[PDB]
Amino acid sequence: RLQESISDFYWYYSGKDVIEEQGKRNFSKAMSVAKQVFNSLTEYIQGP
Amino acid sequence: CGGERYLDFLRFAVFVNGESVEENANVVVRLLIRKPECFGPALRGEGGS
Amino acid sequence: QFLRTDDEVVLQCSATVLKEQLKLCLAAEGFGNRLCFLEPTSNAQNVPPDLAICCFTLEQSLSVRALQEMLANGHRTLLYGHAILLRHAHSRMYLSCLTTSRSMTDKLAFDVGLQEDATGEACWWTMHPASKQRSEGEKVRVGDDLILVSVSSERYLHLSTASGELQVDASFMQTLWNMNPICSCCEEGYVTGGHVLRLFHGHMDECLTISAADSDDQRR
Amino acid sequence: FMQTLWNMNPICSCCEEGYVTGGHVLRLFHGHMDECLTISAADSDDQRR
Amino acid sequence: MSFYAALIDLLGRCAPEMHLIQAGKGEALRIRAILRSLVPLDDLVGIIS
Repeated sequence: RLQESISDFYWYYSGKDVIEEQGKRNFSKAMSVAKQVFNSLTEYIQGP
Repeated sequence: CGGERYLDFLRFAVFVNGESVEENANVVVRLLIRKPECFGPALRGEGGS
Repeated sequence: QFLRTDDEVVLQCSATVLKEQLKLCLAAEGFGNRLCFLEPTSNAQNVPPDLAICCFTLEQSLSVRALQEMLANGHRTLLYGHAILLRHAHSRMYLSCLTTSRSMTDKLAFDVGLQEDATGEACWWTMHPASKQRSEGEKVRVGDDLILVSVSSERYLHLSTASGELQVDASFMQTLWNMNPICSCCEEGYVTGGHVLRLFHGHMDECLTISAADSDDQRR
Repeated sequence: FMQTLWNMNPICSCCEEGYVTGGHVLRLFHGHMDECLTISAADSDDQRR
Repeated sequence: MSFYAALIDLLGRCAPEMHLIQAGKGEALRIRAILRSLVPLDDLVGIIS
């Protein structure tokens, strides 16, 4: 669901040319969360 | 009698000062249409209008 | 297994009339009648249903956003909540919703019709799951039950029955539509059903045929 | 007073975990999350039919 | 009389927007088509009498 949200957010900015300051402050918030989720998924598999 | 009271509230959430704020207004019409029974059965129905 | 893009399919609805279930599909002829009607397919053992015009095909599938950003300017799998672009196979015209008046229901009927509408304003539908078992962002099981909503007008495609025969429009309530995988990406150089083709006989130049035109033999 | 010939009978033994066996008391969900089979409620003349 | 008069009052100010948006965009025109299709003008003009 989070992945469907970012891809969504991309279309809203597909037609623009520069991302305004408040278009990045929220954007970096979401991507930081996605990184933390990915870290967990590895630690259910590491140590086969 | 009951219907005239609920709707009076919605009038104050579509505009605030001289015909503005449409984001909540946009979702009102798209949500109100979903339930056709919201319209009085005298019109917007199957029998007659 | 699951629906994919570039697949040919047919719609299907089931509404009993004589206290027995009658299967009804959606089809239109194309050139000369922009409207659409229903074709009963309940007596296949005696009445041969016309499936030459019932075939549809799926060409595009996008999220609502993606659609709205495209409006200003491979092979995917369908998920509930996405949009869709139907396409009639034979006449090569896009299914849409018109702005005419008709049908007993009338009111907000807005009877269905297909003209050319490649331009994306009223030629798109979003599909939602029917019961609480399913949810958004889920893969579409073959043979599920769908509810279709117009992107532009925001009305369910309603099987509106009235005093007359059964008519289709988008006015008042839901209509349970069951999908049907007519076919998929077939293999090259192999005979498949539903093709139109000739029957040679012998070795080089001989073929099946019927009597010529302008005769009283009634082509028998 | 006297003997009585009793024949034994192995109803069951140490079954396997996580598998349905006969003679259990258990519920019947339907659908996906929250739905189950049931009968009519108490204090009614329907005789639970 | 109070009900239906108040309902159309709601769907007169729930209009898409002033012509600031309706003359330079294509999103708001979708809403205008919907609400205009529910109240025919022929009957509406005659009601003021």
